[PDB]
Amino acid sequence: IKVRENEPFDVALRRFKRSCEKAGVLAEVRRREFYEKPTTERKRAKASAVKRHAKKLARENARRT
Amino acid sequence: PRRRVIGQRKILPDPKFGSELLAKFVNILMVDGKKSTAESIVYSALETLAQRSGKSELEAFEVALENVRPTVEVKSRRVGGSTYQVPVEVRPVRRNALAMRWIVEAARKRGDKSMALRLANELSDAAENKGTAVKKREDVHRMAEANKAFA
Amino acid sequence: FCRFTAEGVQEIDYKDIATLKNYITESGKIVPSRITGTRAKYQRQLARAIKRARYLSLLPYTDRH
Amino acid sequence: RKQVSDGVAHIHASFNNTIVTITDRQGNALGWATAGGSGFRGSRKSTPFAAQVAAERCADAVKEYGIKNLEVMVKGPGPGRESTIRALNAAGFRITNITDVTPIPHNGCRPPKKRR
RNA sequence: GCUUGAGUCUCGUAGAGGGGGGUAGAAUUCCAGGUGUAGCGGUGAAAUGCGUAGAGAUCUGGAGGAAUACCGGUGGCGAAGGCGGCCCCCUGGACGAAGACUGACGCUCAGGUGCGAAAGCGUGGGGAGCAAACAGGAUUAGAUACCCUGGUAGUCCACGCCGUAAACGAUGUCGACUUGGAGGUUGUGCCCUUGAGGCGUGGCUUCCGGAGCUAACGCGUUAAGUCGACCGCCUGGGGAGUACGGCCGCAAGGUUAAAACUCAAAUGAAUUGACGGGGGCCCGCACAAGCGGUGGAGCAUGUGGUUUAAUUCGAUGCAACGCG
Repeated sequence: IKVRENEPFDVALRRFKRSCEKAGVLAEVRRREFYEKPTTERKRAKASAVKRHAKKLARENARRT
Repeated sequence: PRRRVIGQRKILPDPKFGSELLAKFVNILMVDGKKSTAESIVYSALETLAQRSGKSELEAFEVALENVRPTVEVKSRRVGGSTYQVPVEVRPVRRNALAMRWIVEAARKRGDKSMALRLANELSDAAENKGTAVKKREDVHRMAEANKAFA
Repeated sequence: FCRFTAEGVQEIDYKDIATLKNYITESGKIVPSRITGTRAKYQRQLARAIKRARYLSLLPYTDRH
Repeated sequence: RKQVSDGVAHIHASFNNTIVTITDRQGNALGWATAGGSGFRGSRKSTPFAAQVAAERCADAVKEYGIKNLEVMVKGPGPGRESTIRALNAAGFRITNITDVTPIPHNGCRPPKKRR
């Protein structure tokens, strides 16, 4: 949120904004509550995240590369 | 095209003095492959440019070429549902290409007597950016200036 | 991956704000247990401590006060 | 003109427009310029270049105030939020510090349903 | 009579479990004031709307209602619906340790009773934002829709009514047995806490999978497997979960629940193509970048139409029309 880079900056270097959200929560509550889709989109979020992890421990094929 | 990056054919310079840029200029004026008649016009308009300016044949064309040579053009790069233009820098081998093309098409209009009198005046007004040859370079920048917010 | 009172056992206190500042970012937000590696038992207790220190004005809710 | 020393430059970079207002340290505005006031009507209002030219047209009419150093208040996502402050640093000003003043609610009022 | 079923006590553990009462921060809205100037807002674009009565922006002060960013996690609790800022009070349920006690007190359950999302209804308040209805502006051939500007009921509270959901892991409750692995969460025992530990034993839960089952998909120690107890439900599709009558309800409506007639189908899984205003990759004067044309004029030819006694017949989207 706050960044100084006291004397020798000469450039923004403002990665502390994107270090927490800077867009994430403000482009999430500006519309679309549903009281429902946060449950559905989060059930499928970890459902696909664990299959990317399941194939992360099951990629032991030769694949000839 | 789709995949091939071509290598263009070699161009033979003008058979009066070494100038490959002039060899492409007569090709833009070129109608129905009549090279002999087309070379007679790119000559007779060139010394007549020299008597009206006191320069040589090579340097007088380059004076009028810099006023018809653009630097940025607008192309339609589709991002999604909206449709606008995108300004990009002109390639150096492309900079003269539509610059020499604008001189010919502007000399296609405004008929005084004959073609040799047309592009000779077209090179005269483009030497001090007066005629329509530089205006067709001017207005391209207006679409480039009004759409330069797309990058 | 780091560890906390799950090994060096002590009860979570809302008054020792010196240790509580290590588990909040510069914006005052609570750092998740997926970064610090703390157990879920003490993360819930830590969450109450941060909320309690925010109530007693020992830790800021944010930096925009 | 009052010859002020320092000031604060508030930036209201909304989704459709970017409002750049330079105030003093006490919050009293000294001048402003918006992307939609600098021409650019329609789709060209919400672009980082229009936010960039909004700071350039906010670089003048202040200056008579003689501002040398200023703080930047960034609010809203904006199409820019980086070009409008890059032009402010290149306008002849001293960027002391930057903070985010986005009005992020802690689950307050209910968001609308619009834009399906 | 007895103890492995069930139950009670003793000591602890976790939890958004429920009800009542306060309190904190951010944010939105509104009011007043200060600074300050032509746009603000919105969209693919635009306009309705707001603004020179001075808007938008910024600051200060104040008034209100709602909900609790981060923590936050196929994490936890509850029979289900459902429940998350913090604190005070009351209180329910679950689990673990090793003991003590009763002694089959158990399981299920038609009827019956209670709880029961949201919307809605009755009475009294409240109303910030959101938002049916409705208005205006847009799109469209038309748009009483999707878009935008507003905006009432409602969303909030107190007491009742309604008892309806795709109330769904679409899988009733209780009990026993049957390869396993990888995790989460919460107790506990032993060993060295000798070092972000090692070895076991319980409750809940997530994923993958052996046998087995299934029409297949898939389930798979929380089984849709192997067995027992009980209740409810189905007998092709439409009609129809409709009418009639009964019961409940202020109403909306809910529950019970046919028949006539009509059809030889309806349906589920999976398979091969096709299609997608689905995704990923690639190609072709397909696009792009340029040149020269047609469509404007005359003429030649062909076709259709018209006409005629005949204006022979065939081709007549691309792939017929200077064709046979």
